[PDB]
Order: sequence, then C-alpha cells, then structure tokens
Amino acid sequence: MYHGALAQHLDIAQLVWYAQWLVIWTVVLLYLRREDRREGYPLVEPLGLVKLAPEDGQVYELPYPKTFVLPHGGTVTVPRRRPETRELKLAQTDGFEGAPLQPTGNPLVDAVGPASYAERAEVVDATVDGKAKIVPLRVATDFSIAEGDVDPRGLPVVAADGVEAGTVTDLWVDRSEHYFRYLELSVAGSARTALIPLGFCDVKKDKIVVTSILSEQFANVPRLQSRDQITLREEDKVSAYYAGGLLYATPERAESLL
Amino acid sequence: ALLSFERKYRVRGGTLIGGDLFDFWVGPYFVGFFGVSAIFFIFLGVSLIGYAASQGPTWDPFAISINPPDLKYGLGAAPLLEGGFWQAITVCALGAFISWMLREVEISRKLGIGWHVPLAFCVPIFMFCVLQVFRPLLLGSWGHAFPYGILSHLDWVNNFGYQYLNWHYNPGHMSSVSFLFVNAMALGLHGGLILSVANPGDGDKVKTAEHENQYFRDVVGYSIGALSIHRLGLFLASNIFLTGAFGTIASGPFWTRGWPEWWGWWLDIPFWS
Amino acid sequence: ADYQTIYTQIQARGPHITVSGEWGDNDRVGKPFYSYWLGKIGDAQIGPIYLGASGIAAFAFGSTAILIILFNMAAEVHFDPLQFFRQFFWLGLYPPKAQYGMGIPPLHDGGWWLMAGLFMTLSLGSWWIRVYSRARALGLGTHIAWNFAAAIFFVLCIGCIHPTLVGSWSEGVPFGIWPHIDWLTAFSIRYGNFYYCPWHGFSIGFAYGCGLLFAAHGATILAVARFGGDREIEQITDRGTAVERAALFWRWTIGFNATIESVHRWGWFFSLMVMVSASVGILLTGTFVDNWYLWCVKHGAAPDYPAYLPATPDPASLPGAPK
Amino acid sequence: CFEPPPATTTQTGFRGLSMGEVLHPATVKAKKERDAQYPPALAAVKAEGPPVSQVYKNVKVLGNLTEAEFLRTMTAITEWVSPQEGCTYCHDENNLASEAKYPYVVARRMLEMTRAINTNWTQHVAQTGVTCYTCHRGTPLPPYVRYLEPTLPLNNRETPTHVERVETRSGYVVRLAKYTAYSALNYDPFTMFLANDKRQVRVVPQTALPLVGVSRGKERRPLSDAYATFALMMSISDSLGTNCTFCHNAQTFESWGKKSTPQRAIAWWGIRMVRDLNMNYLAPLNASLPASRLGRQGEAPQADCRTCHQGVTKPLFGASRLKDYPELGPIK
Ligand code: BCB
Ligand code: BCB
Ligand code: BCB
Ligand SMILES: C/C=C1/c2cc3[nH]c4c(c3C)C(=O)[C@H](C(=O)OC)c4c3nc(cc4[nH]c(cc(n2)[C@@H]1C)c(C(C)=O)c4C)[C@@H](C)[C@@H]3CCC(=O)OC/C=C(/C)CCC[C@H](C)CCC[C@H](C)CCCC(C)C
Ligand SMILES: C/C=C1/c2cc3[nH]c4c(c3C)C(=O)[C@H](C(=O)OC)c4c3nc(cc4[nH]c(cc(n2)[C@@H]1C)c(C(C)=O)c4C)[C@@H](C)[C@@H]3CCC(=O)OC/C=C(\C)CCC[C@H](C)CCC[C@H](C)CCCC(C)C
Ligand SMILES: CC(C)=CCC/C(C)=C/CC/C(C)=C/CC/C(C)=C/CC/C(C)=C/CC/C(C)=C/CC/C(C)=C/CC1=C(C)C(=O)c2ccccc2C1=O
Ligand code: HEC
Ligand code: HEC
Ligand code: HEC
Ligand code: HEC
Ligand SMILES: CC(C)=CCC/C(C)=C/C=C/C(C)=C/C=C/C(C)=C/C=C\C=C(C)\C=C\C=C(/C)CC/C=C(/C)CCCC(C)C
Ligand SMILES: CCCCCCCCCCCC[N+](C)(C)[O-]
Ligand SMILES: CCCCCCCCCCCC[N+](C)(C)[O-]
Ligand SMILES: CCCCCCCCCCCC[N+](C)(C)[O-]
Ligand SMILES: [Fe+2]
Repeated sequence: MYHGALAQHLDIAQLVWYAQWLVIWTVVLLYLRREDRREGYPLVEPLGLVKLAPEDGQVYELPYPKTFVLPHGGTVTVPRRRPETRELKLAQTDGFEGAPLQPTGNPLVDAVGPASYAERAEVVDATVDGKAKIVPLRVATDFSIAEGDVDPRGLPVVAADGVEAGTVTDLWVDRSEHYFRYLELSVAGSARTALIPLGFCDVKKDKIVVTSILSEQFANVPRLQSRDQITLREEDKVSAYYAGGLLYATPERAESLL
Repeated sequence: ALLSFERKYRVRGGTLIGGDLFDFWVGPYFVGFFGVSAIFFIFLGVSLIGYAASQGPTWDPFAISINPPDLKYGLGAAPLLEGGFWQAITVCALGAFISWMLREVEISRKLGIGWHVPLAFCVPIFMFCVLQVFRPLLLGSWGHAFPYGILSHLDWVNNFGYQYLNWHYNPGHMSSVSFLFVNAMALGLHGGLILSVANPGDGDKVKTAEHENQYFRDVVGYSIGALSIHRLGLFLASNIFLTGAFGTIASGPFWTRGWPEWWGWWLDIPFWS
Repeated sequence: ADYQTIYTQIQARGPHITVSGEWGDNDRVGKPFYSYWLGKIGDAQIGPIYLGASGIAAFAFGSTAILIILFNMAAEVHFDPLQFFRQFFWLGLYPPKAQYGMGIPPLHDGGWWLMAGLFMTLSLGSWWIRVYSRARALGLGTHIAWNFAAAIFFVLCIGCIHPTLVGSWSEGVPFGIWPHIDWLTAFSIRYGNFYYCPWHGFSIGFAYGCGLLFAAHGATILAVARFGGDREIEQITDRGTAVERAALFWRWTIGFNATIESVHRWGWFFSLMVMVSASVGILLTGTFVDNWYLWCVKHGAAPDYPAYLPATPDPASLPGAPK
Repeated sequence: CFEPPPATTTQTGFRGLSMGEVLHPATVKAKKERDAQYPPALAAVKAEGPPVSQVYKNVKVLGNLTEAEFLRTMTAITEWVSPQEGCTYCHDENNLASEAKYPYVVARRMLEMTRAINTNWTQHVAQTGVTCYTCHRGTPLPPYVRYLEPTLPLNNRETPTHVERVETRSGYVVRLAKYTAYSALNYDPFTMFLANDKRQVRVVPQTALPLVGVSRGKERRPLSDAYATFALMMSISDSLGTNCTFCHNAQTFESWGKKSTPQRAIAWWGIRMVRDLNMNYLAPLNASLPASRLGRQGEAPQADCRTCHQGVTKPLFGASRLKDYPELGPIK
C-alpha cells in the first residue's frame, strides 16, 4: 500500500496541484486585477452615451471602494468620479480610433503630451507634524548642504543652446526625506524666479547644465502661487514643463532619431 | 478604450524609425516600427514551433521539445528536423526580444520618461545570449545550447550543472543565487512597507515617509529611503544575471574540472597546507 | 540622463527626525552618524536602533545557536585555529547520521545539531515579534510580518516539520557553508530530482518573477523620479503624472497595467508565494511522494528522449549477476 | 584560478541534454605522456623443452610455461613492479626457490589475482585486461591505494605535509575532501562501499509514492545514505577524470535503459570487481606484509577505482598486453 494514494489513480499531490492553480488565478484575477482598476476606471470611449443604466462589465471589473483617512484631515475614496475637466489643446491627426493627437498651440504652456500634469490637489505636501515639506533653504535654515558637495547658489544655469539663462539662488529641500528636489533660479532678463527639478540638472563645479529646454523657454515655466512653498499640483506643473521639453523644445526632437 | 487620464498623453512623436507611419495604437497597445517587427518575429517563431512540434512524437505541452543539433555540426546550419528548427527559432526569439526592448524605448520617449525599463530588460536578453550564443561560440557548437521545451530545458540545466560535479560550488552561481534570494526578500520588504503605510486598517490614518524610514531604523538601524530602494532593487535584480553570466561563461571554456575543486586556490595555499 | 537616479549629486543634512512610537521610545539607543559615501546612493543617516525585549531575546538565542555551531566546527579541526580559518566553508554541524527515528539523538551524532535548531528557531520567533510589534507601535500594517512569517515557516519545514512528518531527524539541513549546500543535492537525489516537483517550479516561477517585478518596478520609479514617483504614499492618495505615465508605459507595452499601490501588492504576493510554494513542496515530499520524477511519469508529464549511445539494461537484473 | 580555452567536448546523450565530457587538452596530454611510459611487450620466445614444473623447484602458478617463456614473465614482472630494485627484490641471490622475502609470497598471490581479473572480470576489463603495470606503474608500492581511513597525498610518491599526515587530526576534513573531489561531503566512500559488499549504493525509491512499511521512522534509511552515495559518485567521477553525464542522464540518476550509458553498466561491474579484489585478495595480505606497509588498524593497502584508472576513463588509455602475456589470463 501507498502513503498518499486515493481511489483509482488519484493521489494527494495531484489534488494539491489543482488547488494551487485555483488559488493563484483566484488571487490574480478576482483580487489583484481589480486592485489594478482603482485608477483610470471606468474607461472612456468615443462617447459612451448609455446615460440611464451602466454596462455590466464596468461594474464587475471594479472592486468595492476603499477610503484612505489622510494624515492631516480629509479622506480620499478610490475608485471615483474623476474626469479631466480642462480643455486640452490637441487635434485628431486622423479618424482612426487609436491615431495620435497633435498639439494645436504651444505644447509646453498648453501642457499636453509629455508636458501634461495630473490634476492633483492645490495643497502643500506636509511633514509628519504639519509643516510644509518642500521648502527653499532661506526658510529651512536648519538644513545645510553636506560637506563635500557643490553649493550651486551663485552658479549659472546653462540651457540646451549653450546660453546662460539664469543664476541659482536657492535649493528646495524635502524636510521629510532630507533630499534636495528643486533648484530655484533667476531667469536672466525676466525679473522672475523659476524652479527646476534636480533630475533635469547636471550639477558641475562651475555651472548647472540643463538639456531639457532652451534658454528662451525658461520664460514660461509655471509660476508658483507663493514664494516659499509649493502645492502638489504646482510640483506636477513644474516637473511636467521640463519633461515636455524632451519631445518639443526643438522641432527635430519629435521626429525619428534615425 | 482609454483610461480616464490617458487621452492627454496620447500624442504623436518619440519614434526611433518611421515617424508617423507606425505611430499609432491598436486597443491599448502602442505599435511603432518595433511593434511591427515584434509581431513579425513572434508569428514566425510560433509558426516554426508549431511545424517542428508536429514532426515530433507528442502534443503534450510538457513533453514537447525542439532541440539544438548534435555537437558534430559545430557552428553550421543543421538539417531542419535535427537542429535547424532550433536555429531558426533562436533567431526569431532574438528578433522578438530586441524588438520588444526598442519598442519600450519609443514608448518611453513619447511619455517623456526615463529609458530605465528597456535598459533593465537588456539584462535578461544578454543572459539569453550568454546561454544560447556566446557560450556555444566559445565551445564551438550550437549543440551546447538549451532546448526549447517546458520540462526538457530543465533536463539541460540539470545535466549542465552535473557536468561540473556540484554546480552549487560555482562562485558566479553563489553570487547569482545570493542576488536572487536577497532580491526576493527586498521586494517583500519594499511592497510590505508601502502597503503597511497606506493600509494600517481599523480606520486608522495613512502614515508618512517619516514613518517609512523610522520603521527600518528601528528594526535594523538603517533605512535606505524611498528613491534608493528602487535603485537598489533594479541593481539587485540585474546582478542575478550580470554576475551569474561569469559563472556560466567560465564553465567549459575557462574551467573543465568540477567546481568544488576550483576552491583549491584557497584550500591549497602552502602556508596552511 | 537623470543623474539623480544614479546617485545623489548634492546631499542635504538636517536635524534627525524621530517618529514617536506608542511604546519603547526610550529603548532607542545609539547616536546617529552620517556617511557621505553611503549618502551618494542612499540615506546618509546610520542609527539609531531600537532595542526592545524581543530584539534582545533574539540576540541572546541566536548567539547561543552560533556558539553551539562554532564550537562543534572547531572540534572538527581539533581546535587548531589556523586550520579553522582554512577549512571554514567545509566545516559543519550535522544532524544524526544513524536512524534513531524521532528519538533524541546522542550529542556526538546530532544532539548538538538539534539544540542549535531550537535556539535558532527561538531567535526567529523573537525577531518575528520585533518585526510585527514595531509596525503596531508606529501605527502601520503587519504586511511585512506576514511575508516574514512565510519565510520562517519555510525554514521550519526543511529543518523540523518535514523530519517530523517522515519521522527522522536525519533529514534536517546541516549548519555550515558547504554543508547546507550539500544537503540540497542529497535531498533532491533522495526524492527523485527536484526539477520534477511542481512546487519547486512554482517557487522558481515566483522567485524569477520577483526578479522581473523589482527590475521592472525599480526601473519604472527611476524613470519617473523627475515627477516625484519615489514619493509613493502620496501618489496613492493623490495620483500624480508620475504614476499616470508609469501606468501608461505598461498599458501601452503589455496591454494592461497596475496602480502605484497594486504593483506593491503584486510584488508582496510574489515574494510571499516563493516561500508558500516551497513549503507546500516540502510538506508533500517524503510524506506523500517518494520520487518526483516517477510521479511526473505516472501522470504522463515527463519528457523522454531517444538513446544516443545504446540503452543499457540494469546489470543487477541480468540472470546470475552478483549482489 | 582558471584553465585557458579551448576545451575538448564529447556528446553522451541526445542533442540538447548537455551530456558529455569536458576535457582540457593540456591535462589529457600530460596523462597521455605519463601512461605512455608503459613498457613495450618483450619479444616473443619459442616454447621449447619441458614445463618449468619439471625444471624449477617452487613453481605453483606458472608451471604450464616453458623455461624461456617463464623467464620472460619474470623479466616483465620486474620491469612492471621493481624496475629499480631488480630480481633481488623478490629473491635470494643464491636460491631462486626461497620464499624468505615477503615480496615473493605477495607476488604469487598477485599473479593469482591478476589472472583472476582477466578471466572472471571480463565484464569490466574486457579484451584490454590488466598487467602488474596497470596498478604498480614501476614501483612495488602502487601510487594510488587506500587505507580504512583517508590519506594524503593520493599519490604516495609525494611527501606529506604535517597536516596531510594521517595522525594529525586537524587535517581530517581536508583528507576526506580531496577523496571526494573537494566536496564537504562528510563520508569516506572507500570504507563504506569499496572495502566490502555490506552496503547498498542505491538510495532512490523505484515508486512514485512512498510504500507503506518502509517509509516512516526507523523503517527509513537515513538521508546520510544519499549523501554517502553522492560522495562515492564524486570520488568515482574524479578517479576517472570525468563527470556524472559520462554514465547518467541526471533527469533520473536511478534509471537504466536510455537514461544510462554502457559505461554505467561497466562501472557497476567495476564496483563488484573492486570488492572481490579487496575482500579476497588484497585485504588478507596483512598477514604477509611488514608493519611499515599496514595502516593504523593493521590493514593492508587496498584498491579503489583510481588504483588502475589514475584519472583516465580507461586505464592507460586502453593500452593492452593481454595477447603479449597469455599467462596473465584469461585462463581456460
Ligand atoms: C543540478 C544543476 C544546478 C543548477 C544549474 C544551473 C546552471 C547550468 C545555470 C544556473 C543558473 C542559475 N541558477 Mg542554478 N540554482 C539556483 C538559481 C539559479 C539562478 C539565480 C541562476 C540564473 C538562471 C538563469 O540564467 O535564467 C535565465 C533566464 C533567462 C535567459 C530569461 C530570458 C527572458 C527573455 C529575455 C524573455 C522571454 C520572453 C517569453 C518567451 C515571452 C512569453 C511571455 C508570454 C506571457 C507572452 C538556485 C536558487 C538553486 C538552488 C536553491 O539550489 C540552484 C541550483 C542548481 N542550479 C543546481 C545545483 N543554474 C545560471 C547561472 O547564472 O549560473 C551561474 C546558469 O547558467
Ligand atoms: C540556466 C537557467 C534556465 C532556466 C531554469 C529554470 C528552472 C530551474 C525552472 C524554470 C522554470 C520556467 N522557465 Mg526557465 N525559462 C523560460 C520559461 C520558464 C517557464 C516554463 C517556467 C517559469 C518561468 C517564470 O515564471 O519566470 C518568471 C516570469 C513570470 C512569472 C512571467 C510569466 C512567464 C510565463 C509563465 C512564461 C511562459 C513561457 C511559455 C510557456 C513559452 C513561450 C510559448 C510561446 C509559444 C509563446 C524561458 C521563456 C526561458 C528563456 C527564453 O531563456 C527560460 C530559461 C531558463 N530557465 C534557463 C535555461 N526555468 C520553472 C518551471 O516550472 O519550468 C517547468 C522552473 O522550475
Ligand atoms: C540538485 C538540487 C537542486 C535543488 C534543491 C532544492 C531543495 C532541496 C529545495 C529547493 C528549493 C528551491 N529552489 Mg532549488 N532551485 C532553484 C530555486 C529554488 C528556490 C526558489 C526554492 C526555494 C528556496 C529559497 O528561496 O530559499 C531561500 C530562503 C530561505 C532559506 C528562507 C530563510 C529565511 C530565514 C527567516 C532567514 C533567517 C537567517 C538568520 C538571519 C540567521 C540565523 C542563522 C544562525 C543563527 C545559524 C533554481 C532557480 C534552480 C535552477 C535554475 O536550477 C534550482 C535547482 C535545484 N534546487 C536543483 C534541482 N531546491 C526549496 C523548494 O522550493 O522546494 C520545493 C527547497 O526545499
Ligand atoms: C521570499 C521571501 C524572502 C525573505 C523575506 C524576509 N526576510 C526578512 C523579513 C522578510 C519579509 C523581515 O522583516 C526580516 C528583517 O528583519 O529584514 C529587515 C527578515 C530577515 N531576513 C534575514 C535574512 C535572510 N532572509 C533570507 C530569505 C528570505 N527572506 C526569502 C528569500 C535569507 C536566505 C536567502 O538564506 C537570509 C540569510 C535577516 C536580515 C532577517 C531576520 C533576522 C533574525 O531572524 O535574527 C537572528 C539573530 C541574530 C543574532 C543574527 C544576527 C545577524 C543577521 C545577519 C541580522 C543582523 C541585523 C542587525 C540589526 C544589524 C545591526 C547593524 C547596525 C548597527 C548597522
Ligand atoms: C534580472 C532580469 C530579470 C528580468 C527583467 C525584465 N523582464 C522584462 C522586463 C524586465 C525589466 C520588461 O520590460 C519585459 C516586460 O514586458 O515585462 C512585463 C520583460 C519580460 N520578461 C518576460 C519573461 C521572463 N523574464 C524572465 C526573467 C527576468 N526578467 C530576470 C529575472 C524570465 C525567466 C525565465 O526568468 C521570463 C520567462 C516577458 C513576460 C517580458 C518580455 C516580453 C517579450 O519579450 O515579448 C516579445 C516576445 C513574445 C511575446 C514571444 C516570443 C516568442 C518567440 C519568438 C518564440 C519562443 C522562443 C523561446 C525562446 C522558447 C522558450 C521555451 C521555454 C519553455 C524554454
Ligand atoms: C495583434 C496586433 C497586430 C497587435 C499590434 C500591437 C502589438 C505590438 C501588440 C503586442 C501584443 C503582445 C505580444 C502582447 C503580449 C504582452 C505581454 C508580453 C504580456 C506579459 C505580461 C506578464 C506575464 C507580465 C509579468 C509581470 C507581472 C506579473 C505584472 C503584473 C503587474 C504589472 C502590470 C506591472 C507593470 C507595472 C510596474 C512594474 C510598475 O512599477 C508600476 C508603477 C505604477 C503604476 C503602474 C505600474 C505597472 O503597471
Ligand atoms: C616479484 C615481483 C618478483 C620479481 C621482481 C622476480 N621474481 Fe622470480 N619469482 C617470483 C615468484 C612469486 C616466483 C614463484 C612463481 C610461481 O609460479 O609460483 C618466482 C620464481 C622464479 C624462478 C623459478 C625458480 C624456482 O622457484 O625454482 C626463477 C628461475 C626466477 N623467479 C627468476 C627471476 C629472475 C631472473 C628475475 C629478474 C629478471 C625475477 N625472477 C624477478 C617473484 C619475482
Ligand atoms: C591492482 C589491481 C594491482 C595489480 C593488478 C597488481 N597489484 Fe601488486 N599490489 C597491489 C596493492 C594494492 C598492493 C599492496 C601495497 C603493497 O605495497 O603491499 C600490492 C602489493 C604488491 C607487492 C608487495 C610489495 C611491497 O609491499 O613492498 C608485490 C611484490 C606485488 N604487489 C607484485 C605484483 C605483481 C607481480 C603483479 C602482476 C602479476 C601485481 N602485483 C599486480 C595492487 C595490484
Ligand atoms: C560511471 C563511471 C559513473 C559516474 C561518472 C557516475 N556514476 Fe552514479 N552510478 C554509477 C553506477 C554503476 C551506479 C549503480 C551503483 C550500484 O552499485 O548499483 C550509480 C548510482 C548512482 C546513484 C544512486 C541511484 C539509485 O538507483 O539509487 C546516484 C544518485 C548517482 N549514481 C549519482 C551520480 C552523480 C551525481 C554523479 C556525478 C558526481 C555520478 N553518479 C557519476 C555510475 C556512475
Ligand atoms: C584494475 C583491476 C581496475 C579497477 C580497480 C577498475 N577498473 Fe575500470 N577498467 C579497467 C580496464 C582494464 C578497463 C578497460 C578499458 C577498455 O578498453 O575497455 C576499464 C574500463 C572501465 C570503464 C569503461 C570506460 C569506457 O568505455 O570509456 C569504466 C566506466 C570503468 N572502468 C569504471 C570503473 C570504476 C567506477 C571503478 C571502481 C568501481 C573501476 N573502473 C575500477 C580496469 C580497472
Ligand atoms: C523537541 C525539540 C528537542 C526538537 C525541535 C527543535 C527544533 C524546532 C529544531 C529546528 C531546527 C531547524 C529549523 C533547523 C534548520 C537548519 C537550517 C535550515 C540551516 C541552514 C543554514 C545554515 C548555515 C548557512 C550555517 C552557517 C553557520 C555559520 C556561518 C557559522 C555560524 C556563524 C555565523 C556568523 C552565521 C552567519 C550566517 C550568514 C548570514 C553568513
Ligand atoms: C516543474 C514540474 C512541473 C511538472 C508538471 C506535471 C504535473 C502533473 C499533473 C497533471 C494533472 C493530472 N493528469 C490527470 C493530467 O495527469
Ligand atoms: C509559474 C508562476 C505563475 C505566475 C502567474 C502570474 C501570471 C500573471 C498573469 C497576468 C494576467 C493578465 N490579465 C490581464 C489577463 O489578467
Ligand atoms: C496556464 C499557464 C499560463 C501561464 C501565465 C501566462 C501569462 C498570461 C499573459 C497573456 C495575456 C496578455 N494580455 C491579454 C493581457 O494582453
Ligand atoms: Fe515602490
């Protein structure tokens, strides 16, 4: 006789094989793939007009809503009603359903394609104990630059066309993570300030190189509401601006590299 | 068709070849020139697999195996039934993988994001080349490469290991395994952490970056931080193969004995012999 | 290129944040110090460290375990300190070689092994309590502790649950660098080739998948570091363009996508499933399957191959062949 | 650290299974040159006069031979076993029938042993056969022999270090490792498997599911047996200068048929032959040898796979003198 044998060519390990697969697909399909739909759903079509009752699949694919209790008051519930309100300055290059859209205006200011920003809260991201998290060093006076590294305050910012476009006046620090996230700079010949995320900055000893945009394009970098703090949406707006540059700053960057 | 937030990003441009000609979507999938080459190569490979499989004994997906040639054919073409199908299929796979990678580049440019993903995906393409191309070149036959079958490929890994007596003692393997294990641990820790912060449960409030770092400082005296665990993650994962490659390429061309014996360099220093 | 994804160009220093836990805030010891080279690829702050009961219990029990192992190792080189350094990798503490069944083996033949086992097990349990309790103290989920519980469960499976189920301590994992490795081949040989154990395959599938996911996830976050994708908690509660682009990268590549939260669920689950799958395999091994290859053959799964050199009858079954 | 390319490879299984030999040309060339030292066969002599059983006084084994044939045998024996020592290693200068020297009696038994190998163990040694040279390689003490405990070096022509010496206890783990191809496997496969026939090498069940009656508690073989078998197999692999896939498809180590090579069957007979040789010919020689030859438990040196093979899959690359010296077997 055999340990693990059952009637007529079944054995325990064979059943467990079937069970294991069932468990996997259950978790994958009924749990995980529904969790994946907490953002961006329900989907949008060339006008899903059926305004009186919902299509069945759209209900089945979603999970039951969950509510995050935010740390500084408020709640967010996902998934939810979140349509894109703002007018997008884009035109359909063809009638085909999955044809690309062309920008109609100036895509950096108009904020489309890679220059797009999410409609995040017009709210200042906060530290564990309520203070504004992302602030420049003139405010965060207990933060310093570390012994060894470039202090960029004073150094010029050279844009993609080799033209000095401004002077770095301050660094904005993340007080929650001890991490510099933007440089503030004076745009030469414009009497204004502008943030640039450190990711678009090549920090040298004698200058800061920025290949994302041209010198002239520092003019229209999104302005902040306040001098000494920034909102989650403003961060998106600002970051997006430079990223737009990568595809749009000159005509030839959208075209094929080869 | 479209996610609620998708339409604004779906713009023309960022291709590497062909400009507007292949710059479109089909359902959710971006196409591009490299979507077209990918599908070409997939179709060809899957056809060649189907044809080759029918000429073989069985149709059980576990027991199907398309094997490379005998060693006597060295680096030449082999008759289709006896290793040619394997040779053709290998070319179609490389066509498909490289296409898949370059397609990801195009998709990255359109979104105006980093090329880090296609970059990371070169690592497993490279490792596939180590096993099927570079190591067979150095030993002199395609017949040293691995067969395409669900279970048959394991029989190759098995015997290849035992050609060097105890493959566990291969130092490149030791490195590889250590990265495999630590990478899996770290993914659990990372995924665990994030969820632990956003989902304390019992209606208790969502926590903060500060809490993230405080947790790891408390448990193990150090926290690498938010951005850095992503860099470390990519690094640990990628080193599974980058180091493993050395252990694989060494076995045969640069070492013909058993792998435990290699540790003679240490054990047999005269100073303590 | 974004150089910030490679290393921090300008490090920042500032006052040390301490998040207050519901208990044990005084049991944090050490004074923080900052490392400049570490801070290039990480957070510069090393220390302080929390030092509770469960942590102290863990160090206590673990050190006992380590001492039992090292003493036995040294005994294996008749205490010669030079040969100890030379032969370290080859030294180990073995389970019983003789079959005593579940009998408590003599100290010279795996009693010490059994003792080291107990003390390591206690050390893991104590550390588990630390990992769990620290999460409760800071008002966090127990997600990490459950992943870790699976890791510990797997260790108990190879070390004592499987030996208990077949009823022989001889099948435990030895302590030692090469010796714990040697066990892998001995176990695989005994149970008919672990490549043919489906739970092995699942474990490997998830393990490799952890490779795939962390490479993909890590690379994804770095690729959206410019838009703040590293700040994942607030991208959950307030979706920014970082995670919008991240999701569209994948949706356009593979046809579907995740949220910034759910990808962490995927990863957590895959990590967990490496150990859960491995555990199921070991529980079935010995207990209900003796030879995994023959089991695959029984169910028509095994591949077969023509002879190359001639097939070779087992000479033991020829007529008039010796013992 | 490393060995430079290229590598000689062979195929021993179906294409795609990575089965076969992986050899470094330099190493093979060195072993080939070493083995090429096998002295050529002495010229043939015509058989004339009576049997030496009627001529000489104390001839028990080779009595069938004529005088010229017999002295050819003795000249060859000297060349193979005691080329530097000469006839006087086994004989009194003034009485060739005296048995006073221990090598004489041992040499008689060795003749009987060698003839047994070539007659009864043809399942292993085939047409090739063995002569005294196969093991001895021109010295009275063969380079590769085994005691009931592991010793270093493997070649007893090399001088041992302090740690290598058997009495030095701190070197035990290393003595053992070098017999098992550098593994940490903690088993002496010679004493376990080759010294006698008490232990079964096979450890792997021949049923998918565990048989009730053999599968729980003290009914079970301990896992140590599987470690031991592995150790034997590492040792065997190293002793022939080869790897597992010479004999096995690792898909199923336990299977014969298409999952094993003919060399595996031959290796099986080799185990049996080595056991016969140790138990019935070599081990009983502790009575006839001086204490300087014996190991620390009064054991004579005994043979393993290496004794003949010396890191080559055929001893001396298949060199044979069987036709040249009919008197060493096979015997009708
Ligand atoms: C008996 C034999 C042994 C053996 C023999 C062995 C060999 C011979 C080799 C390894 C290697 C490795 N072993 Mg290993 N091994 C490992 C772990 C590992 C891996 C970390 C490592 C790399 C595997 C690899 O190259 O994948 C390769 C993966 C590739 C190439 C992925 C390709 C992906 C491709 C680009 C995309 C494919 C796309 C699909 C076709 C698309 C279809 C998708 C659908 C959805 C549309 C562990 C954890 C253990 C344990 C626990 O004991 C172990 C034991 C053993 N190994 C045995 C001792 N091992 C490798 C190594 O690095 O050695 C140092 C290696 O060469
Ligand atoms: C040197 C190391 C090798 C190795 C050693 C190895 C071991 C030891 C084990 C596997 C296993 C597996 N290997 Mg594998 N392997 C595989 C694919 C596979 C799968 C059949 C399976 C699970 C993989 C997984 O989940 O990964 C992570 C990826 C995930 C989770 C995404 C989904 C992947 C999807 C399941 C892939 C399925 C592929 C298709 C069946 C093949 C394509 C079909 C065509 C017609 C479209 C591919 C496609 C390649 C290529 C192209 O190089 C490869 C190379 C190697 N493997 C090397 C030769 N592999 C396991 C198994 O169970 O096999 C029977 C197993 O135990
Ligand atoms: C020749 C022998 C083989 C073998 C024998 C083998 C065995 C016997 C077992 C596996 C298992 C496994 N094998 Mg595997 N194997 C694997 C991969 C794997 C793993 C994914 C899987 C799970 C083990 C694990 O992750 O532990 C890493 C994680 C561990 C060990 C958990 C540790 C957590 C712990 C809490 C840490 C605590 C440490 C403390 C801090 C320190 C305290 C210690 C001090 C006090 C002394 C690959 C990729 C390959 C390839 C490519 O060939 C392979 C080939 C082989 N394996 C050969 C077929 N393998 C396991 C399995 O899945 O079986 C079904 C298993 O039991
Ligand atoms: C797929 C799932 C994976 C997985 C998962 C998880 N694994 C976790 C968690 C999860 C979720 C935890 O939360 C926990 C942890 O805490 O992480 C930070 C942990 C663990 N995983 C460790 C080791 C490991 N995981 C392995 C494998 C897998 N894991 C599999 C692959 C392997 C392999 C591959 O063999 C190894 C060796 C330890 C670091 C730890 C236990 C310490 C202990 O039990 O105490 C034991 C007591 C001792 C005295 C030993 C001291 C030495 C060690 C190295 C500890 C030193 C730490 C010390 C604080 C340093 C001070 C210095 C400071 C001043 C600067
Ligand atoms: C350390 C590095 C890690 C790593 C990293 C990353 N991995 C990535 C990315 C990164 C970054 C992506 O960006 C990319 C992706 O999109 O993510 C969803 C991807 C992907 N990782 C896949 C498979 C995968 N990753 C593995 C391993 C690691 N990944 C390691 C761990 C393993 C194993 C075996 O471990 C597998 C099986 C696919 C799902 C996907 C490619 C799809 C493709 O290429 O489409 C195009 C090709 C096809 C759709 C089919 C092609 C059919 C050919 C022509 C005919 C078949 C031939 C074939 C050779 C026959 C084999 C038979 C078989 C039984 C032997
Ligand atoms: C028919 C035709 C002509 C079409 C033309 C167009 C064309 C080229 C189509 C291609 C068709 C093909 C070949 C489709 C096959 C697609 C493939 C390869 C699918 C493989 C999917 C698999 C198995 C993936 C394994 C990894 C896995 C388990 C992923 C699950 C979780 C996901 C989706 C992770 C991706 C993901 C990661 C990694 C994040 O970090 C992240 C961060 C923030 C938001 C979202 C994400 C996110 O989605
Ligand atoms: C040991 C390895 C030997 C060496 C070297 C030589 N001889 Fe020998 N001899 C040996 C044995 C065991 C025997 C007995 C053989 C038997 O069949 O029982 C012999 C015998 C002789 C004889 C016969 C003399 C007699 O017993 O009456 C002669 C004449 C003789 N041996 C000569 C001889 C010479 C000339 C040698 C060097 C060339 C020589 N022997 C070497 C063992 C060994
Ligand atoms: C391996 C299968 C052997 C073959 C074939 C022959 N001999 Fe041997 N011999 C062998 C061993 C393992 C030993 C023990 C070690 C030892 O030195 O005693 C021996 C021993 C001898 C001796 C004694 C030498 C001495 O101790 O000084 C002699 C004289 C001898 N062997 C002779 C001999 C002859 C003449 C052979 C062919 C007829 C022969 N041996 C074959 C192993 C093996
Ligand atoms: C031929 C010269 C061999 C080489 C090289 C290896 N093995 Fe082997 N193995 C061989 C034989 C003749 C036997 C049968 C022994 C008997 O007395 O019946 C074996 C046996 C095994 C086993 C046990 C299989 C069983 O039925 O239980 C195992 C697990 C095994 N061999 C493994 C193994 C490995 C890993 C090898 C390379 C290190 C290896 N063998 C080499 C013949 C030969
Ligand atoms: C001297 C008495 C021997 C001992 C002890 C062992 N082997 Fe041997 N082996 C010997 C000879 C003379 C030959 C013949 C060579 C030929 O041309 O046939 C062999 C052959 C083998 C083989 C076959 C190799 C091949 O076909 O390539 C194998 C696999 C083999 N021997 C293995 C083996 C093992 C495992 C031994 C210890 C158990 C062993 N042999 C001992 C002589 C002698
Ligand atoms: C009823 C009672 C009596 C019996 C039950 C007791 C019980 C529950 C026993 C359980 C035993 C278990 C689970 C045993 C498991 C053993 C295992 C899996 C051992 C695995 C690996 C061991 C290794 C790698 C040992 C290494 C040892 C050393 C390096 C020496 C020690 C020193 C160190 C510094 C450890 C470093 C380890 C590593 C991080 C480098
Ligand atoms: C990595 C090993 C995977 C082996 C897969 C073999 C599973 C066998 C179970 C098949 C299901 C049962 N049945 C009836 C079809 O035989
Ligand atoms: C062998 C390990 C098995 C791992 C299983 C993970 C597969 C992921 C499947 C993705 C399915 C996608 N989708 C949209 C069809 O649901
Ligand atoms: C039954 C075994 C299946 C193994 C896992 C296969 C992964 C499925 C991914 C293909 C689905 C692709 N799709 C529809 C999302 O685009
Ligand atoms: Fe993350």
